Amino acid sequence: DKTVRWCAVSEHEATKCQSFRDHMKSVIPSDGPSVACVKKASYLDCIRAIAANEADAVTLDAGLVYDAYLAPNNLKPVVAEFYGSKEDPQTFYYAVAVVKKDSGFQMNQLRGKKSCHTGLGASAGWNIPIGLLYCDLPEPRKPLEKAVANFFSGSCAPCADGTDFPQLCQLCPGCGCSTLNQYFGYSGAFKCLKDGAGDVAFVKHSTIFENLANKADRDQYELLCLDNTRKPVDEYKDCHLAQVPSHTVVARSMGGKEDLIWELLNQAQEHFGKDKSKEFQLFSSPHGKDLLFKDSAHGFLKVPPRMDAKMYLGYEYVTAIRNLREGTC
Ligand SMILES: [Fe+3]
Ligand SMILES: [K+]
Repeated sequence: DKTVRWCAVSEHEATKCQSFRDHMKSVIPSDGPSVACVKKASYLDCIRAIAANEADAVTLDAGLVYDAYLAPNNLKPVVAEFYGSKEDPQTFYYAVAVVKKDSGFQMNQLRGKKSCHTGLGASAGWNIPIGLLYCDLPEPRKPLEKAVANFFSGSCAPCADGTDFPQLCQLCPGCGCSTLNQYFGYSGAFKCLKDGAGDVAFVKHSTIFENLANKADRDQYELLCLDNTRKPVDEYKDCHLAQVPSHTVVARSMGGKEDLIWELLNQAQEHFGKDKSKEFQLFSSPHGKDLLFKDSAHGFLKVPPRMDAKMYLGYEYVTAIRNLREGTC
């Protein structure tokens, strides 16, 4: 069934990808689907490679999946991740704003604070939180990047150009767009909050649970709700900024090997899915969190035939992005 050149971003993913290829080869029959690893510096390069036919697949955050659709790459979502459980799969998750208990400020008081973002253009770490604070931001608001750097008093927005918007890398100099940046991603934005570099971390509802196994430690943290109040991390369903589409694997539209990508992932979630193997795991890793696929994922679901990004993502979230990228006050 040929090979799916998987795009790994940086060395940790590269390692897990190499492990993914070995283990798959050790079980799936010589005729089945195999995996190859193409290592890139950022998801941006991953998107260029796939569109150039030097790679075939990569998993992306909804917001990045939207971007991958715009020309001249026009990549399509082919396999989505689902969370929660296999019995009740959820193809969405909750963006939340985590903070340290007794920090003393609600949502309408973020101005002047320090922000820890998962990454620029990501749903929970950027599109959702910045969309909601769009008008609180100082004018001019365009370019957005600079208005955000001005609203807060120091941030970490991975993938942002540190040369044009220095304050966006104040909490993580260089704004590295990969695990090389320790404050990159969910658990990265959380560590930025925990080490005390920032005051708030825009991540997902499961992030803190992936980092603090003891409730005692977690009680020293809270969520900022939309009604300008705070609630425990356990109460995200009623204290989140928004609900968003699940991360999804994207591929080319022509000669995209979507059937093979899915066949590879479906067989892979049976062999190495949640609690399935003692040799290898798809949704966890000894080299780091959320490498290739997010840790909170429980499996995969095949995206309907020929579906494009707009359709998959859905109108509500597409609008949310269009509004943030346009919108007025
Ligand atoms: Fe995300
Ligand atoms: K500022």
